[PDB]
Amino acid sequence: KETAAAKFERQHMDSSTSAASSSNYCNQMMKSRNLTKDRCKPVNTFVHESLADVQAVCSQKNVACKNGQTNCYQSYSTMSITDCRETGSSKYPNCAYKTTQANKHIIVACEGNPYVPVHGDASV
Repeated sequence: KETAAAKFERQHMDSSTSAASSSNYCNQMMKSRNLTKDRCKPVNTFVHESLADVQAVCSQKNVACKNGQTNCYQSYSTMSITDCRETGSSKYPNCAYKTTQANKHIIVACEGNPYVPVHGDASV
């Protein structure tokens, strides 16, 4: 139903904020982006850069994917990101996440025409 590129945007893009300035950021975002509809997605990362900046990574450093694929790319620069990980006292339908803001290089798998991100590899 959802194209891979569209799914990547919904799960990983948050260009409206510069960084997570609250401990409840993940709880709110995971719900908003519909990542806990039928189950709590254990881990997810949101990138605080423009969509153009993230799409541009597909033309940056080509690196191997965690599974051997060769269509992965690492951003030349660090980007503001927020890591969301399910908390211990977390249980669907009441999911709970820990919010970890950081600045790191992202790694994405790209595909298609246009050649865009479709998966977000273990961001450096």
